[PDB]
Amino acid sequence: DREVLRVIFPTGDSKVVLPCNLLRMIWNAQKIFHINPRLPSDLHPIKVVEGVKELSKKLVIVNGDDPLSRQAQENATLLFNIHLRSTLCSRRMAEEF
Amino acid sequence: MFAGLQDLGVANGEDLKETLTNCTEPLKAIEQFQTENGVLLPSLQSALPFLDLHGTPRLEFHQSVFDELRDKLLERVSAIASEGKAEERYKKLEDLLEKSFSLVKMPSLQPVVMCVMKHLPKVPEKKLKLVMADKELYRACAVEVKRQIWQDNQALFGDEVSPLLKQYILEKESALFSTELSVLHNFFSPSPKTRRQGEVVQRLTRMVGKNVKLYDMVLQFLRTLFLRTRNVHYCTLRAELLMSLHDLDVGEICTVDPCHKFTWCLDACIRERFVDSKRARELQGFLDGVKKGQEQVLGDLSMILCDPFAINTLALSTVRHLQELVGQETLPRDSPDLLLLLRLLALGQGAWDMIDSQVFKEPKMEVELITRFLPMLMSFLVDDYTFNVDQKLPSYPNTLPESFTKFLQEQRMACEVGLYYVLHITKQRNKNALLRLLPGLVETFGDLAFGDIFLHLLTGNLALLADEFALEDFCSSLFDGFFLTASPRKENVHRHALRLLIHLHPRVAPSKLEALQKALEPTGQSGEAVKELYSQLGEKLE
Amino acid sequence: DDEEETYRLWKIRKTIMQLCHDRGYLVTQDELDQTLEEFKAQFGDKPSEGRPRRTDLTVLVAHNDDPTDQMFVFFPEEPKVGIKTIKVYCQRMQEENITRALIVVQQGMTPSAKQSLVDMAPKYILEQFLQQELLINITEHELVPEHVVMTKEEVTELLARYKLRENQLPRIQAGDPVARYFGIKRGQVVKIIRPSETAGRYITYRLVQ
Amino acid sequence: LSEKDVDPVRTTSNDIVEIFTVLGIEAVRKALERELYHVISFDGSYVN
Amino acid sequence: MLVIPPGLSEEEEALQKKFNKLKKKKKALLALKKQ
Repeated sequence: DREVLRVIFPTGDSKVVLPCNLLRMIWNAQKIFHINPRLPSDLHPIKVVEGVKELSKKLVIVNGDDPLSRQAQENATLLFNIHLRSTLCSRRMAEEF
Repeated sequence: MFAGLQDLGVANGEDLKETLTNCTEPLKAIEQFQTENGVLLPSLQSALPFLDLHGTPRLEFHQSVFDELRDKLLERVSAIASEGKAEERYKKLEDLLEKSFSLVKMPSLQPVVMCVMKHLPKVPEKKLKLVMADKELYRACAVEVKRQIWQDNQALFGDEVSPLLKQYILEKESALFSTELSVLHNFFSPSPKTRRQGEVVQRLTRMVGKNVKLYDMVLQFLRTLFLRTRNVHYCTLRAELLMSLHDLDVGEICTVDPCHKFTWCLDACIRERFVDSKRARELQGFLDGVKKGQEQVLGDLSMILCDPFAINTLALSTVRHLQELVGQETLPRDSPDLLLLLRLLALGQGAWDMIDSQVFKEPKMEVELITRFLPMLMSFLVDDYTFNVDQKLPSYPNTLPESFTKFLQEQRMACEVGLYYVLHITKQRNKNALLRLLPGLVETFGDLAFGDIFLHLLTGNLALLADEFALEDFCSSLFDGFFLTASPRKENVHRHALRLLIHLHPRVAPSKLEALQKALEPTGQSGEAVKELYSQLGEKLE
Repeated sequence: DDEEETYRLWKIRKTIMQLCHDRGYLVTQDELDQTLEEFKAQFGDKPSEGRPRRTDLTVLVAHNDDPTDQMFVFFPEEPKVGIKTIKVYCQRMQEENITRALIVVQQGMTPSAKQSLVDMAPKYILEQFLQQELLINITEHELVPEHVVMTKEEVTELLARYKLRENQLPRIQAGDPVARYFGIKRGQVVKIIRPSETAGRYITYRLVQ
Repeated sequence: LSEKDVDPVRTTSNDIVEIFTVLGIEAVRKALERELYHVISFDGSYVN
Repeated sequence: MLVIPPGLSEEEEALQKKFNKLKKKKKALLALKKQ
């Protein structure tokens, strides 16, 4: 995904416009559930990985199953999928959130 | 296993057993042998107690010390070979090698002797004569040591080279009799470089090394094998080796080969697959650059021109300049570049002839060929143009004059030129021209048409004619006129016909397919290849 | 001049070979990046009425899949190419069984020969190119995205998938420089791949008309 | 663009008609995009 | 050097005759198509 981004966005411009604000959603979850980011957490990383994988399938812009529609759907949400993976990582979910 | 230690005064297990067999107290004797003449340091004998009491026996660090001191000695000798004065370090390494050939029979110290002997760029005669008598010592020798061995051992170097030439011939034969028949990839498709970059040529280069004598002896061995067995692939291997060595910047081999410039320009021509007027005149000047009294250079030039790649390129050039002459409407007598191309083809063909006759001269080529045979091919081409124009204007002539047939069945140069013209009209995908020139193909002089090269080329050219192979008359005529006269006798023609049918069996008409299956049934005394091809055809077709 | 026109010829040949490669023909790797030096060695470096003169550097290349599909790229010397100068090319074309060729003119090829050229189109499809255009490969410019030519099967699959008649697609006219680069005729659809700043990658289709 | 030692990749032309005639239809679309973005976001105003 | 006679044998005469016939057919086809 990093390699794809570096040709999608030359000139090193990080700013981008995307539907959902992931950082603010994470902050809202932390404040709602009183995380206390000091103690160890009961979050198995494989849960994060497979949850992100399952969530990607649920966000559909082009609906279908033939290869043309699948390719179109893969393209239409490519940037959002890259961003979502890049925040909801395994290390970030354990060392930062 | 432990032989050769006795020479230097350090007794091995043999003398150990000899001494302890007639000894009553082994304890004191072994203690003194491991103490007095052992490592003369208080450090090791004082370290024996702690290492003993640890529970790990002292054999372990003794062996480790031996191995690591071996490695340190080898690395330091390698460094010394590249440090200080060259002559002084070489003399010191010579002394070390002379005092290590006493222990050369020790496998635990054989790496020391072999690495130090590698460290010497020129091993003295007697030590080489000693090492080459043993199989493993000979095989463990470094590239420089093997070069020294081969520089003065003709028969052994030839024996080493021969299996590589055998592998080259086997690969060439497998490629020439390849089942995959297409114009996209064929025997002459790959570039000369990758063939020179193939394992055979680069390996032969490695065994030759940087020695002029080894390269010349490899050329002479290839020349002898080509002269004896009449296989032309040895000339190709020689040319490829020479050009690879030249491109590897081995100038010492470049200057000693009198045909260096001609072979380089010919390699350029083969790479471009076109003997252009600039390159043609360059090769002509090279041909005229040979002096009197050095006519063996002419024989070497002919051998270089005898390669299937070079012969094919020269013949293709001659044929295409023939079509150029027809297009510009020039009589054969008016083209001097045509004469040059014919002379080059003559040298390439008569390489073996003039090598065997030991006459190092240009054979006489009659004017009858140029004056008479070529106008028949040009007349066929002009009739092709006439038929096409009449098709665009408001029956194709297929008559074959007796003169053209006589020249094709009597002249080898005419045979080759007509065969390649048939190839060129086949790649045009013109059935009428093929049917017209088939009576000429019926009989050919020198049996070049039944050779492996032309069989493969004709099958490749005909592979594009799968659609025309659906007409039973065309296939039947093409087989009975040309193929069926040699396939029962010659195995190669039968194999090529079977492979072409395998590649294009769907298109053959059912009556014609049955006829080709029953007429070309494998024979008992022939090779297994025809049986395998027929079995594959039967398995695939059903 | 000699060096300048030699440079022009080398650049033109490089662009033509890249064009042939992108059209699906079998072009070897080495001939696709041969520098000026080997070009000079192979052709002569003295085109001022010397060895590397035109009609000596013409190229014939076959298709990657079907060996019976070839294409010629001619190189007339006369700046203004006339009817006879292309009728000789047509006759040269007719002896072989190929129907596609490219012409690299130096100046505006005459309109009467243009009419003769378009007349024989259904039998033999061949088109011209001003040498000025071929000095640069437009498909390398940053503004030009990746164009891909579709087969009939995938065009029908597309039309079935989006349930739209072919009339309803966006258009690219046949005279478009990229369209002429790809040698695409009327009735073909081109797939265009672009990098998008809102989705990452957007694929659109253009119909030739 | 055809001059020696002049980059043929990034040499834009700022002129819509010239860009169209030289480089096709998708190139002129992209050039129109960039020109509009420059003329709009020159003063700092942002348009989606 | 090879002896190349200047006299024309039947091969060269036939080649030149076919040349002339092809030229006549070419001029006929030019008259046909150039219309």
